[PDB]
Amino acid sequence: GVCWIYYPDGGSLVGEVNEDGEMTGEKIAYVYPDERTALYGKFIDGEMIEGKLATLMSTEEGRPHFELMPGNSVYHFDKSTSSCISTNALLPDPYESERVYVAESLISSAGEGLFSKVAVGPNTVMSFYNGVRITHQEVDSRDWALNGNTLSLDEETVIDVPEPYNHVSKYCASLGHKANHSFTPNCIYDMFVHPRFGPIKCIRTLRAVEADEELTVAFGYDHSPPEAPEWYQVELKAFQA
Amino acid sequence: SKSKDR
Ligand SMILES: Nc1ncnc2c1ncn2[C@@H]1O[C@H](CSCC[C@H](N)C(=O)O)[C@@H](O)[C@H]1O
Repeated sequence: GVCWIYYPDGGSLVGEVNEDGEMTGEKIAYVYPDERTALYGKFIDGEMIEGKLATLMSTEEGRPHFELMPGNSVYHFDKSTSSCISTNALLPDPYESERVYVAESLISSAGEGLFSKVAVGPNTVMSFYNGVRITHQEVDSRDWALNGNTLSLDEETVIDVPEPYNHVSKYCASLGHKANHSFTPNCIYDMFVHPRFGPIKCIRTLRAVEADEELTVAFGYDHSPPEAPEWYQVELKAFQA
Repeated sequence: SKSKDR
């Protein structure tokens, strides 16, 4: 009796369920959307207690067979709060680290950007947008200078990567806040349920992307409330024209 | 409104 339970984003939990049909055991895995990278070990009712990095090597009769990676690379469920971004700010996501890197943006005066490490097809999850969880009230009350990295999650929650966590030397557990804006983007923000970060958003490709291509997303600020930083207002004029 | 993707 092996069960696979998929999230709408393509990640899954897999293992033998307990008596009560819960994902509880010492041999449960979260499998990322590549259907190959996994976090394997102790879960309780689908929550990751101790997941070790693994590669899904094959399935036999539906049952996944994993090989553990070397290192003592372990992860656990660690949802951010209003004040804490991560228990391990410097521990990278292992799926994201194989797919993207941060470098100088090709967009003029845009600072750093996020780039593809390898060629990927359409609909590929590339990066995760984790951050602290604050209210729309807090965000909407403060200056644009403090709102460079704020991403609406839902009606009650905004995800932010505030200073000094906007620098990779201080935070690199996720890198989605590094993707720059484009009115002609190659990626979108999409909902994602992550075993370490909880419910967040990810960056997903719209189309095939080449290695070393800059990943961009449409930030989606209200154009007719435009409520936006000045650099975006400028770019909006150019795009429309 | 002072956030992305609302
Ligand atoms: N298309 C664009 N044009 C100009 N600046 C941009 C841009 N997209 C993003 N930015 C810049 O990036 C910030 C959003 S955060 C994106 C990552 C950032 N470039 C960094 O180095 O950490 C904005 O405040 C703006 O300064």
